[PDB]
Amino acid sequence: TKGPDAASKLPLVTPHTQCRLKLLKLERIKDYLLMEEEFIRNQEQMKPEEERSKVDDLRGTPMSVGTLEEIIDDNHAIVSTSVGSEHYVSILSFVDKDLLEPGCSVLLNHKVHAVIGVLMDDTDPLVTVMKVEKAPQETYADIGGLDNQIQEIKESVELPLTHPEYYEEMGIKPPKGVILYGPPGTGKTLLAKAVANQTSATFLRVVGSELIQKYLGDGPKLVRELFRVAEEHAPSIVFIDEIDAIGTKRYDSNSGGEREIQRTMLELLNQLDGFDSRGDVKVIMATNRIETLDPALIRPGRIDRKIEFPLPDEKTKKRIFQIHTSRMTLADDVTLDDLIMAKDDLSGADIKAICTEAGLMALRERRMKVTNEDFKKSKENVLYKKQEGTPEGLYL
Amino acid sequence: IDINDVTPNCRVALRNDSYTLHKILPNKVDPLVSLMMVEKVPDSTYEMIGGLDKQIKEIKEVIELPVKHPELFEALGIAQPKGVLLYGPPGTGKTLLARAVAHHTDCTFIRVSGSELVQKFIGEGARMVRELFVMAREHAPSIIFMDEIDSIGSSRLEGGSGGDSEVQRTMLELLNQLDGFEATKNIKVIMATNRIDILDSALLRPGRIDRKIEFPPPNEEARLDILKIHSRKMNLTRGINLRKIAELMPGASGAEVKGVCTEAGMYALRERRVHVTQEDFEMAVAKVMQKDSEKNMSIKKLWK
Amino acid sequence: RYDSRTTIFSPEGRLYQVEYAMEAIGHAGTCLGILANDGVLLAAERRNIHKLLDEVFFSEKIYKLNEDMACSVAGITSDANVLTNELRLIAQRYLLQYQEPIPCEQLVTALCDIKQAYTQFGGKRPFGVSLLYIGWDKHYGFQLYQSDPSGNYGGWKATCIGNNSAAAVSMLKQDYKEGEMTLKSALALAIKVLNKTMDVSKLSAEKVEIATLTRENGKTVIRVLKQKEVEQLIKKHEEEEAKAEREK
Amino acid sequence: AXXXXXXXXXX
Amino acid sequence: KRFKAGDREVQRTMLELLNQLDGFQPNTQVKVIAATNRVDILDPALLRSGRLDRKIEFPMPNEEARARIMQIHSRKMNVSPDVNYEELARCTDDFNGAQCKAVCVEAGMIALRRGATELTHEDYMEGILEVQAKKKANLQYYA
Amino acid sequence: PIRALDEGDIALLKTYGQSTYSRQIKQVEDDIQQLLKKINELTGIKESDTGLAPPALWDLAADKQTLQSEQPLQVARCTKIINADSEDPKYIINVKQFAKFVVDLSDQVAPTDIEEGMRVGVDRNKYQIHIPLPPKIDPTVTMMQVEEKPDVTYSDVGGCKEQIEKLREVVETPLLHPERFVNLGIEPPKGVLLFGPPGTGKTLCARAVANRTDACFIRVIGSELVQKYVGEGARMVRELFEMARTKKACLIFFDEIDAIGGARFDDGAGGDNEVQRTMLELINQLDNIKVLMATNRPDTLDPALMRPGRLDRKIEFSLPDLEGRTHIFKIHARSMSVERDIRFELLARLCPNSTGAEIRSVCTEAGMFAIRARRKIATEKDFLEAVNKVIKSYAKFSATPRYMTYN
Amino acid sequence: DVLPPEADSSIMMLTSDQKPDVMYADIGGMDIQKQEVREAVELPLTHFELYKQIGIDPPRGVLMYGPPGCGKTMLAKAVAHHTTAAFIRVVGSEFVQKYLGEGPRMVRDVFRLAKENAPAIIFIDEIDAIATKRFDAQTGADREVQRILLELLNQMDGFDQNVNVKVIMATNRADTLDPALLRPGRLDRKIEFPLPDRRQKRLIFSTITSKMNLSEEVDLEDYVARPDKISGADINSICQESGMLAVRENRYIVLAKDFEKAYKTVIKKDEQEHEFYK
Amino acid sequence: LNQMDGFDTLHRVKMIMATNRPDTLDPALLRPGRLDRKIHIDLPNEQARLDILKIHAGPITKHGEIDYEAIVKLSDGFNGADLRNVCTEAGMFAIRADHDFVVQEDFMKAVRKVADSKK
Ligand SMILES: Nc1ncnc2c1ncn2[C@@H]1O[C@H](COP(=O)(O)OP(=O)(O)OP(=O)(O)O)[C@@H](O)[C@H]1O
Ligand SMILES: Nc1ncnc2c1ncn2[C@@H]1O[C@H](COP(=O)(O)OP(=O)(O)OP(=O)(O)O)[C@@H](O)[C@H]1O
Ligand SMILES: Nc1ncnc2c1ncn2[C@@H]1O[C@H](COP(=O)(O)OP(=O)(O)OP(=O)(O)O)[C@@H](O)[C@H]1O
Ligand SMILES: Nc1ncnc2c1ncn2[C@@H]1O[C@H](COP(=O)(O)OP(=O)(O)O)[C@@H](O)[C@H]1O
Ligand SMILES: [Mg+2]
Ligand SMILES: [Mg+2]
Ligand SMILES: [Mg+2]
Repeated sequence: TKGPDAASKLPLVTPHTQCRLKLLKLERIKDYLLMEEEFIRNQEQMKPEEERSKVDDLRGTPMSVGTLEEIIDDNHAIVSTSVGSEHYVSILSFVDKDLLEPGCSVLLNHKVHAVIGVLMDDTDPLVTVMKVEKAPQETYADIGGLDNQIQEIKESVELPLTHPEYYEEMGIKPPKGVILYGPPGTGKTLLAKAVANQTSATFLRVVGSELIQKYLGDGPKLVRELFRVAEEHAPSIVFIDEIDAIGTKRYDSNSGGEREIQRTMLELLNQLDGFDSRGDVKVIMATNRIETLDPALIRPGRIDRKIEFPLPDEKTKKRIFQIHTSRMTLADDVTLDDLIMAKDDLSGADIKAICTEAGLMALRERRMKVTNEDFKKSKENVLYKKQEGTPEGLYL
Repeated sequence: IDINDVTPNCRVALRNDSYTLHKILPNKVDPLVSLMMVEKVPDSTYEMIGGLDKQIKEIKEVIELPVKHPELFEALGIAQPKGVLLYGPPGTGKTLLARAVAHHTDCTFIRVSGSELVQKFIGEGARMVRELFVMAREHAPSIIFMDEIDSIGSSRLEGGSGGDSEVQRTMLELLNQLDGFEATKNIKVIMATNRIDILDSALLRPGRIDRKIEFPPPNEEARLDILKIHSRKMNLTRGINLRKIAELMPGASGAEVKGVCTEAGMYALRERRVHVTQEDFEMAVAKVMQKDSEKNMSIKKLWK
Repeated sequence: RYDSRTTIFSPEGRLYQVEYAMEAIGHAGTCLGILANDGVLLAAERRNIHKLLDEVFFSEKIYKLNEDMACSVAGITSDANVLTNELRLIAQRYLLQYQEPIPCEQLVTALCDIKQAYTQFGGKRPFGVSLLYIGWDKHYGFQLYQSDPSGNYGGWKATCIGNNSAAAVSMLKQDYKEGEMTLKSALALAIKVLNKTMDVSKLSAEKVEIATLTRENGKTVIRVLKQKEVEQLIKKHEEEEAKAEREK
Repeated sequence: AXXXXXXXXXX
Repeated sequence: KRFKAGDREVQRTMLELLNQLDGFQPNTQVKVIAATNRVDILDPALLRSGRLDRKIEFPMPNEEARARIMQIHSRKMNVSPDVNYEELARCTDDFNGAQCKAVCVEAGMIALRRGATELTHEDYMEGILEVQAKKKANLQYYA
Repeated sequence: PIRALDEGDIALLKTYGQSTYSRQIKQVEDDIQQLLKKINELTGIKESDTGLAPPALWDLAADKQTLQSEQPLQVARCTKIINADSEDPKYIINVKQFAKFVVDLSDQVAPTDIEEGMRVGVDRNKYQIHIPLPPKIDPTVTMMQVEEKPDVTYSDVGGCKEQIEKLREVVETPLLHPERFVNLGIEPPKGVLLFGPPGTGKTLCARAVANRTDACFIRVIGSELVQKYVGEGARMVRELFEMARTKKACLIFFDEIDAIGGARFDDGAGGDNEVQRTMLELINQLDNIKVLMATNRPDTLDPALMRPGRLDRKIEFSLPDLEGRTHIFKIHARSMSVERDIRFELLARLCPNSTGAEIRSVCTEAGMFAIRARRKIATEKDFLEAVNKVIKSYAKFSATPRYMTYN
Repeated sequence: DVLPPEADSSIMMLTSDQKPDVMYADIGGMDIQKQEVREAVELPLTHFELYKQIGIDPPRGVLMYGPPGCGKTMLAKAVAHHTTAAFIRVVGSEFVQKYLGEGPRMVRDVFRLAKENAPAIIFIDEIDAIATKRFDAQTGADREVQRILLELLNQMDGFDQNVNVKVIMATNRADTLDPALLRPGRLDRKIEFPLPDRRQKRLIFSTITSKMNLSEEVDLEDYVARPDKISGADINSICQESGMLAVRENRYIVLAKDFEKAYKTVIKKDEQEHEFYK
Repeated sequence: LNQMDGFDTLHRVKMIMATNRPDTLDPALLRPGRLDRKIHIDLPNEQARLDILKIHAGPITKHGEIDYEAIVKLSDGFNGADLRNVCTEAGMFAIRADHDFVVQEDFMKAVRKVADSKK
């Protein structure tokens, strides 16, 4: 357990009004940053052998990496070369006959194959990029409304790590695995990007299409790797966004290609709740269509809390507006209620386009102050792709 | 070599015998996801695009303005519009406004058109789009222009025996790449389609396709302009009223208008001339702008 | 999908077949009736105007139901005949039973129930015919009624159905006239609306069809203006059109 | 009915 | 049937077998017999002239056959002398012979849970419900 | 008339009205970002130690010796013994991927030590059999067997007493008392294929059988049996079953059989048939070794693999009846901090047609309602609020306006 | 060294030994149609100076449509024997390959092959298989037929404009085709091949028979006047089988008797009917 | 249809596409150089039964005389494929009985076996 390799977030500078309080706080972050660079650089310069040097001479360069398969004697193991062959190499003294485990990736001498070192942390480049290093920059205060949905997603991924006493003092096991579903543009991924900017646990991410490799076993083996790293790195959250790509309803497909995707779902379906129960690895799926996921992948036990994200309500839509018109410069005549009240199913991604557009309709008239007409026009210009589709005047 | 330059996923070159690293080498982009990068800018310029003086201006607030001068948006406090969906009846200029934005862009203009991301091997369509938005970031600012988006992004059908499930998994990638967990900086998409109702609602939600620019069939003052941009090189006689030809062509697509110009010129090459008269046109506005009738009174009076 | 029978309710509660039917009216010819005091008019379009077609009725789209009731049609030809047949039979029964003309609205309700009744019992296809009604009564005088395939009706001051209903209905709004709806203004607008609603310009007289209903000495003459007067009508609008170009 | 099919690649 | 994919190894195996089958003529003491449960996927080449051409047809057994089939797999058990195997066949339809054995094996088990030695007729019937996973519940509306 | 922003226009928009700290502040933010980028690179490379042993346990002088005298030996298999004269055997050895060679022993080995078929070590140069090797113990298969007994006991599996009893007569009873299955001569079903709606207790009745095994329980992953290289799927199937016959009282549990048990179909133009030939190497294998299988979707299994010649017994895990749901509840609530009184019988009738797991989330959500509001005792009122969110909230629409028809 | 590329016949680029061998005079009549095709797929390669002198870029596609058996493919078989470009024939069904992403890629390989070996003519015969009006697809099959038409549309007139790659297309329906693939720019000239009138039938008869040995009493004008609406194959038929009747009787000269025996076999096409559809 | 009357190469190969239902076949398929000659092959000719049996019967040793005529009416509407079996199935009857066919009594039952059991 290497511990949570949490993201690296620089502190936050607020005020945002671009006031001197802002400059000073950025300077303070810069000052320590300049200071911190000083120590790193001044540590190599200020900083100005006969035991390891002998070891590196026995190893030589380069050093192959094959898979250990059997420890025949204490000083002999069979190592399979990187091509799938086998070899009855010799186990030298410097290697630790403890870390040497069947399945471990062993460093092999190049000329005379002989175990020389055990290469832990051999996680694929395809799953070591899945780890979020630079934390996203959208804090829970950037998400407006969704207080009922946020709390549901904060009692499975944040609270169970800060106040564990509550849950274990009551007999629950903290809910682990939440399916964020709802219409497109409601905030599913933003709430996810917000748990990464608050959590202190390794936040692996996927896109539900990354874990479908072409090779027959490349697929199910990347998932078995991702949940090996998430478990390895202690507190972790695996965010499989757009889960609909891999986990759709199983069916008797007459196409081998489609029988390998399902052979990857039936791995994510067993790497979550199957024999040999999990450790501490929460999973946050997202999907705009919960009506096509397999009844098993969202069966209570793997996805315990199905957070439903409806289109914004009138009160939320008014809070959504301010979070995106916080940095804008509205004139005194910009009374947002004229646009919010409409019965148009204005999603939360629509609201940020009625903000980008109403700010660009301002440059049209050469104004950095958006008046009230700049929103009326923008609402129409931003509200297509949905036109108007409904019944005729049948119902009274 | 300073080890600080060896980031994961580099393409270092190793010596022939002792396997020592001795160069970082240019980074690897799949052989097929690299032909998609425009190396030869087309030769369609804005002055050849008539009638679309509004759309060309609405499309520069997303392709050009946010890239050239981002400081305007930052101070104004509004995010940068990202994508544009140029829909409209076929033959209006949707792929003409695109070749134009490629002749004046000073921004790597990648071109993924139709079924170029639909690969037989599963999990390869998703890979190409991954490497396409990586070659569009290391070379940013960039403009991905995906023509015929109906091919890869039609509404997501229920997974079953018969249903697009691999062009779907690559749709759910582009869907995530544009507005996903990882924000994208300085990449813009100019999808161009004909049917705008058959795309999935995630691909027409603001945040991925901000402006949805419509390209309607040209009006009379638009057909006239089109008839003048494609007959500029023609040896027009005197008395060749390009407006009367235009007035003879109601709802004429816009690429058909050029068909009158190629056909009006084709009626001359069969006669070995270089000058195209009016009757050479009016006799050609009937050929190119031809129609099919119901050719049945039985069906045609079904509806009173 | 739940569009197999006219009696199946979609999960959202929409009788799809009725949406499919009334939406079907779009393929039909355009009929409009304008606002008018002391009158109201119907203007239809003869969609099929081929040459070899002998004109014998002159009223392919405007029917006279009662001595003081006229209704156009926009929809299926077969269903239009059966509804116009059932309409008249309903109106004349009312005259026989009450020895008093059927007061307009009760004519629409009688037909609307017949049309709606199809939208309830299975095995009968929803009447795909909307039809404008104009007329007069002793109760409210000149009235306009817009029937729908889904049975729902409604009084109207100016409406258009069928092809380009949207364009006609909006413009009838754009220059919508309340109170000041003299017949002459109605005629000018009616041809005026057909000018853009009807794709083919010049509103060639034979390609248009106007029938007006007036209360003359308590006789209620229902008129179907002949080509000659339309020509001058089209000319009357035609002359007015040129004077508008002076702006340039 | 008519079924289009994808495919993997046994290395 | 057939299908550079990685099945160009089994294809060599078939053509090899295809080769030898036609290699030797009849009149020999090398009579061949091959068994398949899905004969709609076999190559037509495998069954043309000098290869397995006289094809043996194995049906899903009939009712009389099922009564017999359920007997052979019951001899080694102490089934009661009053077990109308015929009646069992009537209740046992669309049953492949193997399933016809499953009833026998299940019949013995069902007796076990009940702590009996001889398998009564009822035990056999309970097998005919548990061989197909059905769970017999006394539904009320019958009486 | 969307006038394009003239260069004269741009200059003013960006300077007129600017807050005097704008250029400076935006400078500070830009400085930080580049500064952070440089900061990582100077330290981003973190040493990944390579598993060297403590300095005390080194023999570096002798280590140079092993690398110098001892030589790498390719591991091969003797496929035949020609026994040319019974005095010059001329063994044929398979180098796995390299090739098949007719080799002869180095003098060190004994002619009688290399028996046909046993793994034999060869020399890179001439391929003379230098040393015999122990039979192959698969690195993956060996890890498969559940070395740590799962903690779930049989008292945690509720509402499936007749389904557990049916399993105990195939997986436990014929393995602890092989005398009731002999007296009547009934052949023990040597495999059951647990099927049921997802989340009814298939894998819990699997871990439960593991906690009381007395056998060697092998948990077949499903993923590992589908390998990239052709054939390596079947090679694993054999090396698992082979690892069972060697053990006494071995149980194999193929969880999620759908992975490698799909109905066959000719797709040879692709790697799918690779997986299918791995099942046909499992169908042959199946038909003291008991086999279990779990499949939430049995209909996708090959008819051949569900016949009563391979899977003699098919236990159906149905949705619990009421007398079992009140029992599934008490099993998961025995550790909850509930108020003594809870009418669990009542909570069983509010979860109609609910699986054995959604009963669990009702117990897990019940507390979460007791944690949201700071009550350390999860009272009954919470559960009804729980059954509204876990079961009802996702059951159906069936709402008041459309439910005022039922009274 | 840079070895010469290899794109000789990847998609059946017509080799010097696959010339169809049908001269223009062998095709009969089709005077108007031949010129329209000869004006977009043959002339521009040779006389490109004439096109640029008038300011019109030469038409780039032709879509020969008309009733089946009327000689559409023949004009194409010819243009191949008479072309200095690289004819590349591809039938419509050749794109419908299974393995989604193999069909659409075939289109992207045809226009790549033609682009490299330019100028070239790509003739997609029986285009009605892959270019039927796009009715919204709701299954993974009509979706992959639509991915082919769109990949067809995108290379013909798309962001990557090709130089000197003319496309000849032939279809027997001419209305089922998607409106985007009939828009003046992709398939510019929509030549029609109508059933031979009383005149083209004469020219057709004079070219099929001018090689056959006809006995002097065979007045081909006795059969070219019969009102029946025979098609071009039927005229080739009424002649190819006419001689086969002569060959059976071992006679080395087709006589007038056979043509009438032949003429009643290639035109009684009802036969079956059922008499109740009339 | 294309691969027949098709640009590529006209070729010298021939096709014998045989159907069971000629009304179904599309018109283009029956043309001069695109598949001609609608040769009809009805159930074995009345006299053929003899010839077919003649060509398919003699091989199997059978000294006994043959009343072929009765076998002909004993086998009306016979598919001919059945006739091949008739003699062969008779050989199985002979394979039991003894080793030499010396009786038509064999074909009679053989005719039945290749009728009721061939239904
Ligand atoms: N409730 C909200 N409050 C504030 N911003 C919101 C809200 N909902 C959505 N947004 C805005 O939506 C933008 C993008 O939407 P988001 O990423 O949340 O969608 P999503 O759930 O991932 O959608 P999809 O189904 O397309 O994947 C964010 O930048 C965020 O500002
Ligand atoms: N307004 C216009 N002015 C000049 N040329 C135009 C105009 N509209 C269309 N064209 C011409 O019509 C031809 C048709 O190609 P165009 O770029 O219009 O593609 P499209 O049909 O709009 O879209 P797609 O290629 O995706 O089907 C081009 O040569 C284009 O220049
Ligand atoms: N009937 C039940 N009784 C008790 N606990 C149950 C029951 N059903 C599910 N559970 C709980 O759920 C866990 C796992 O559920 P289960 O074993 O049914 O999964 P599964 O059937 O393998 O699902 P899938 O078939 O989709 O993989 C159990 O360990 C237990 O905690
Ligand atoms: N005008 C003609 N001149 C010569 N042969 C013709 C003519 N019209 C038809 N034919 C005959 O019919 C064929 C025409 O091919 P056709 O059926 O039109 O092809 P497709 O249907 O693929 O376009 C020629 O090969 C020739 O045998
Ligand atoms: Mg998302
Ligand atoms: Mg399980
Ligand atoms: Mg042809």
